[PDB]
Order: sequence, then structure tokens, then C-alpha cells
Amino acid sequence: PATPITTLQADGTHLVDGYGRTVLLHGVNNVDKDAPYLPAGETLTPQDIDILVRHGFNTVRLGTSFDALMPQRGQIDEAYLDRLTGVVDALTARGMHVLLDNHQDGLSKAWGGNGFPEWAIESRPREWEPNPGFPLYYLMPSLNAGWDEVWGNTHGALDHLGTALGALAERVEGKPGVMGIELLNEPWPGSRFLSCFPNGCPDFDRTYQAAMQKLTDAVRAQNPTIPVYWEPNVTWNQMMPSNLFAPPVTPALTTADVVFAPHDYCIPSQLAIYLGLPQALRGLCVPQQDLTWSNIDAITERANVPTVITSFGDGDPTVLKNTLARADERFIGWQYWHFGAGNATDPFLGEVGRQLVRTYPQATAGEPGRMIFDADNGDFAYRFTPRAATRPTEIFVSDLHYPDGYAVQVDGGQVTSAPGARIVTVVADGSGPVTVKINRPGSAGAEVPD
Ligand code: NA
Repeated sequence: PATPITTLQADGTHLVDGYGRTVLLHGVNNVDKDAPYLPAGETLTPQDIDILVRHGFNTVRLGTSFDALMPQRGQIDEAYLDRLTGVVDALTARGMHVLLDNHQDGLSKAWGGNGFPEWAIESRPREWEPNPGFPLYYLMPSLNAGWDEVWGNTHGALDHLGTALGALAERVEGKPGVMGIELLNEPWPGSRFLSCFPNGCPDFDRTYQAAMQKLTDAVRAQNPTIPVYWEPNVTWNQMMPSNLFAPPVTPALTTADVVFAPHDYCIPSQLAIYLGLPQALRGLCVPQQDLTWSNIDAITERANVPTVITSFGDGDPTVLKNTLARADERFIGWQYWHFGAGNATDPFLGEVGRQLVRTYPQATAGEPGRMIFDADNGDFAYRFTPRAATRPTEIFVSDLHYPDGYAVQVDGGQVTSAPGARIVTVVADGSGPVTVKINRPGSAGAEVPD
């Protein structure tokens, strides 16, 4: 008898469910970048969804796009919206919190990318201008001129995008499992991007923040309560800090339920995948990714809003621990790139899945304390401080790490679930801290960090 899914509400840095519990989201991306969008029989199947549930994932970052929503000037595609809501409903029915990702790469299909419809952008690449494809096409002069049209609202591109996202927001209004709308994937600053280096671009971030606020206000005009997810400008991915929410340079947030949505990629990993550069350069992933996490801490400290890592990984098993361990340190959730529809085999049964599939507290009837998971042998420890909630703490137990079953110990509380349950339920004895250990029966287990 599964716990009915609820809306999530940001309370400082916490996402809190309808039962008063603090939620940790671990899941995947599923994004359709080419017309026709979400066509019959090419979306996530019940077998796909069974795979996600089996491995205890509780979120999907589901792609949409301006092009999908408004493929002709001023004309919402209501049929596309039917198809999208069908996928959303399928996911939320199985306990997945769905984040609607307004996706783009390279601005538009004019450049071989996706996201903004071609009718909305005037700029076009010339026949003689080199196009290196993703990701280096962000250096093309015509693609930069396109971005300038966006941030200058030269031809009303953001006004139309506001209409599109407003229509989406209206369509999903009232659905508790919709965790929000992510306003724009990887926003690129355009022609003056060199102002972001080597230490960020406060003036651009003022422009960007105002655009995100305008979009947020348009969304909220049609759906007053839906959470909105704001990415940093994408020079973030080249180690640059964000200047969002940094008065007096940029405004303090005065809008409820805004969540920070950064990505966490290793540059040399991505360069090896897309350019064929030496894989051994990934020697630098650890220190470079540590820089990203430090940039996240700065936002957390200054703005006091939640963070979800909305994209990371991209098939490289060597880099995952850098995200996973640092996210666990901060009790921050995440969505892995990428999970395709129509899987003929479970793609989580190898090295990537060994790390992504974890024992973890999906919802805590308390304030989270420190947590560790050992992805080699399944050792798990977690401490938290109880607060009153209307449901118990629920901890998903990896279906991969315990081939002879699992043992659970709780200090300061009790296990109320059956032996071998997929979900461990824990009720606190009192006001004092609760410590949960889960491990293989013969293991001495993990210790709570610090
Ligand atoms: Na498609």
C-alpha cells in the first residue's frame, strides 16, 4: 500500500512533502528533443517505469520545449499537451515526482540543436560558417546573435515563451506529483559571454535573473503555487560562479518556491565523449567538480533555497562518485542523464547502476543529519532529528546490493516494516536523534559521518 504522492514545498533549503517530511529525490532524465514530440508508443512504457520503481528512483526530469509547446507563432499545441500530461500522469501514478524541463541545446534546430522554435529566432547560421555541432556550436557567432535576441527580447521571444510555459502550468495545475517547471535548460549568455570569465558576470546575471523572474511571474499568473526551478547561467559548467540572488548587484528573492537547478559535469569527461580527447584527462574531474560544489554552497548560504542537481553523469561511471558523495554530504538530490524510453534490457545492472541505485531516505520525519552509502557493499548509515509528521521515515533499500537479504538496526527508534521489505519504515522513540544502519547481515556496517 504505497504512500500517496504529494506536492513539495520549499522551506528554506528543504523540500517538504504533504505529510511534513523532508524529501530526498534521486532519479533520471527523460527528454525528447526532436519532432514529433512524445508520439504514441515512443514514450516511457510500463516496463520502463517498473525499472525505475524497482531501483527506488522517485523523480523524473521530463523534457518539454518551447518548440513542442508552441510550434507555430502564438499557437499552443494542445494535442502535444495531451501527450505530455499522459506521460506525467503515468509517472506520478507510480510515485515519481515529475520536474518539467524546458529544454534546449544550441538554442534551436536552425543550428542542429533543439528547444526554441525556428519561427521565434531571426538569426540563422550562414552556409559558410563552421558548425562543430554540440557542444562547441555555442561559440558560433550566429548562435550567439540568437541568444542576444533572447536576452534583449528583440522580437518578443521570452514573451512568447512566457505564454508557452504559462499554458503548460495551467495544464498541470492541481497535479500533486508535479514538482515544478524548470524555466530553461543551460541558458547561454550570448555574444558577451567572455565577460563571465575568469570570475563570473554579475551584469549578465542581473539580465538573466530579470528574465527568469518575468517567466516565473508569467507561470504563476496561471498556476499560483507551482514551484519554479532556476538554473545558473551555463558558464557555471565552465567553473564560473553564479551571481543570482546577490543584492545589491542582483535582487534578493521575493518569490516563494524557487529551487536552484545546477548541473554537475566533469569537463574532461565530456570532452572525451564529444571531442575524443584523452580519457586520462579525467584525472582532473575531482578537483573541478569540487569547485562546482563550492559554488553550490555559496548559493545555499546566500539564498537559503533548495538545490537539485538536474543533470550529471552521461554514461561515464568514473565520475559518478564525485556527484553522489558530495550530494549525500549536503542531503541534495539529483537527476541522472539519461534514461531512454523503450528499454529492452535494464540499463542499471552494470557499473553505472551499481552507483546510482542506492539505499536512501526518500522521506524523513525529521531534520536530516549525516548520511553515507557504500556502493561497493551496501553499507548505509543515517542520523536525523525527529519532528512531528503524519507518516514515518521511509528508506528505500537497494535491490542490487544485498544478495542474501539485509539487516536493519535503529538507535532511538523502531523498524515498523516487514523483514525484506523494499521500503524500511522507521518511527522515532522520542525527540532524540534517530540513527539507522542498513547492511548485509554479515557486515559490521557503516558509521554516521562526523
Ligand atoms: Na520525438
